[PDB]
Amino acid sequence: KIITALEKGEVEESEYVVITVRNEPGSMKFVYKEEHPFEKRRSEGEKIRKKYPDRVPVIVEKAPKARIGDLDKKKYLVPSDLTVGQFYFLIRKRIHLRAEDALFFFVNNVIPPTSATMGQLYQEHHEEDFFLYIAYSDESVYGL
Amino acid sequence: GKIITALEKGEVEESEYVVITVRNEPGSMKFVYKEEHPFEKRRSEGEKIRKKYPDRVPVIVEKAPKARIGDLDKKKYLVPSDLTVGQFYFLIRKRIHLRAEDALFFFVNNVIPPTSATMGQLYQEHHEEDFFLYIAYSDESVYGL
Repeated sequence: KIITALEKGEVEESEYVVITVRNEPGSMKFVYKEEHPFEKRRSEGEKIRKKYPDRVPVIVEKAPKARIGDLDKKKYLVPSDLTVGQFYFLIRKRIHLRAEDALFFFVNNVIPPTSATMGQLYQEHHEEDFFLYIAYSDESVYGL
Repeated sequence: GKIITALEKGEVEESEYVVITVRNEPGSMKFVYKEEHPFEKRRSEGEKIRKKYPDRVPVIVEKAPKARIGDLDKKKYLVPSDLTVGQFYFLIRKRIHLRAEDALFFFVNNVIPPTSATMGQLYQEHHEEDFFLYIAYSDESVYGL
C-alpha cells in the first residue's frame, strides 16, 4: 500500500525517504484508454514488450484544465536505466517549453521521484495492458 | 520562564492586541537536524523540495529526550499531503519495530497533533521558517518524560 524511494537533496544532499501511496484518487481519464479497449491495448503492450525488452512503453498525455502546449506523439519507448528526470526533460524539449515554464508529471496522481529510473517506475506502476501512464500539466494539481 | 505583555495595533482592524509572549515557559523544541545543518542550507533545501514535489511536505522526525523507545533509522521524509497524521503514525510505528501494545506519541511544538488531520494540514499550520515540519516522537504523553 506504501512504497518508498530514496533521493538526495539538491541543496542539503542527505537522503529523503520519499513516500508514495498506491491507489490515489484522481479525476483524469486517458484518451488512449477511451479510444482503445483494454484487450487491444494489452495485445499491443505484450507485443511491444516482446520487441523492446530494454525499453518500457509509456503513454504521455496532457492533464485536465492544463494550459500548456500539446504533445504530438503520445507513445514512447524509454530505456530502463533512463531516470525520470531525464525523461521529464525530454518531454519538456518535445513540448517546446521555455526553461522557466512549469511542467509536472503524474503517475496515478502522484509526482514521481526524479531519482528513479523509468524501469523502476514501470515495475511499480505499469497497468495490466503493460503500459505506463504519465500525465503532465503546468500546475501541481490538475483538473483545477 | 518569563511571560510578557505588549500592545500592538491591528493592521486592518486597528484596535489594540494585548500580545502575550512566552520566553521559555514552555521553550522551543530542539532537533539535532537543526544543529548539524545551518539555517540557510535547511531553508534553501526546504524551498527546493517544496517546489520539486508540491504534493508532499518535508518532515524531520527525531526521538524525544528521556524517551525509552526504539531508534529511528532515517529522519528526513517526504510525506504525501493527503496522508493523514495517523497513517504517518502507523508508518513510523512499523519503522521502529513496535509491538501492538506499545505507545507512540508525536509532538509538534510540544503539542500532540490531531490524528484526524492530513500531513498537509499539519505542515500548513506548523512548518518552520526553513520550510520543514518538525515532529518529535516518544513513548510518554508529555514531551520531556
